[PDB]
Amino acid sequence: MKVPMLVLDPALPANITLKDLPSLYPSFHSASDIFNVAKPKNPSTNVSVVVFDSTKDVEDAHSGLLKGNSRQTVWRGYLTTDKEVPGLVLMQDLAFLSGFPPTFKETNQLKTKLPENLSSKVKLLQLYSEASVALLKLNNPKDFQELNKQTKKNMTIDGKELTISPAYLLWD
Repeated sequence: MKVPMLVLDPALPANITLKDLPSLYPSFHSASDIFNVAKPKNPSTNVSVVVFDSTKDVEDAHSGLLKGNSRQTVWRGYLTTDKEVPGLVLMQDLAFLSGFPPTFKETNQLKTKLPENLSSKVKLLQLYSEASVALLKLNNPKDFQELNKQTKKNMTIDGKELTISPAYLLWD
């Protein structure tokens, strides 16, 4: 699998939303979501990440910065579900979820019915409206590393258990 995102090396401050994004980021105007994060290997630097509809707006959005210089950086990133890429590595703040029932066709629904172990220092920002797979963002990978290899009953919705799926990081 793989999904169209861009990765950059900014720092937006805490105050900016989707509505103050295009204030300084004209070619990134087409997103519907944005999240502040650490850099994966330098916690002395914040960065941020974005979500776009498809390749069709992404390719052009990236093409924004192509005038030999910028105040910004762009890199590649492609999340996948498959353990079928050479060079793959586990994530550092990011996951999926599976196994929930079809009674779940909105984010707001599951937002407050995910179980404690996967509803502690985390958020949804990527669920299918019609298909049955979700992504996740976490903030405490300290314990995610332990959850990732847990071995007991803890998740339930409508009396039916679930699990979490793996996630891996691919740059180009």
